[PDB]
Amino acid sequence: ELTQPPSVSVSPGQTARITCSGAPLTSRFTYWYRQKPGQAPVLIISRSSQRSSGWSGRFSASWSGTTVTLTIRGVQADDEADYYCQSSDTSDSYKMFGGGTKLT
Amino acid sequence: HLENVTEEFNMWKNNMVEQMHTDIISLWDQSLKPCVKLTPLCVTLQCTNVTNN
Ligand SMILES: *[C@@H]1O[C@H](CO)[C@@H](O[C@@H]2O[C@H](CO)[C@@H](O[C@@H]3O[C@H](CO[C@H]4O[C@H](CO)[C@@H](O)[C@H](O[C@H]5O[C@H](CO[C@H]6O[C@H](CO)[C@@H](O)[C@H](O)[C@@H]6O)[C@@H](O)[C@H](O)[C@@H]5O)[C@@H]4O)[C@@H](O)[C@H](O[C@H]4O[C@H](CO)[C@@H](O)[C@H](O)[C@@H]4O)[C@@H]3O)[C@H](O)[C@H]2NC(C)=O)[C@H](O)[C@H]1NC(C)=O
Ligand SMILES: *[C@@H]1O[C@H](CO)[C@@H](O)[C@H](O)[C@H]1NC(C)=O
Repeated sequence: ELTQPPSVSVSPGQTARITCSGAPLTSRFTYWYRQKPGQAPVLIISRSSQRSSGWSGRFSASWSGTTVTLTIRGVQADDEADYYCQSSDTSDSYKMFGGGTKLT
Repeated sequence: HLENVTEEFNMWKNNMVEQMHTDIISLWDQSLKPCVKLTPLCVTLQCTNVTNN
């Protein structure tokens, strides 16, 4: 029963803030992805080591107790679509889905 | 090689393993007595789990 907001907005050329709240946030990590209308989603951020995965300049991520923080680049121009959020249960069985925010 | 002889051995009553057991013990301590003692290592340790993201 994870919780991702579905309606937030921000000005272009400014830092934004994407969250996703859920109790099974330990052995799950975080997905997001941005599906432009009628297209296929791509890697929002990808794990290439067990330590961290915010190496690319465009995006970074932070971790809180339950809510997850998807910080983004300074310029928010040209790239806009709804950002979902996905994770896995503690038994490493199941993948929860719970919406995601469309940003304008 | 001994011929025509049939001496009765014993393994679980053999004393060669007993002197071996006790030799290695006194040898272990003899190689550790002249080394760094770690007595001021018993102090209140404040630890936290390692970085697992
Ligand atoms: C002593 O020996 C006896 C011998 O009979 C043991 O009894 C059986 O022995 C076999 C020997 O291989 C065991 O191994 C295999 O069992 C699987 C089914 O296991 C499934 O359930 C177990 C728990 O019982 C679980 O641990 C397994 O986990 C596997 O799959 C998960 C799935 O994760 C995936 O999805 C999740 C989402 O849900 C994702 O998050 C995740 O990323 C991933 O995508 C993996 O995570 C695990 O890593 C692991 O791979 C399973 O869920 C059978 O399918 C095996 O054999 C069958 O297929 C082979 C291949 O085709 C075929 O050759 C064979 O004939 C079978 O058809 C195999 O049986 C048994 O578990 C074991 N137990 C049973 C049922 O009796 C006994 O356990 C031994 N004792 C000890 C202490 O070791
Ligand atoms: C660290 O590991 C210990 C092992 O018992 C556990 O009790 C404790 O809750 C863990 N702390 C965190 C925050 O991982």
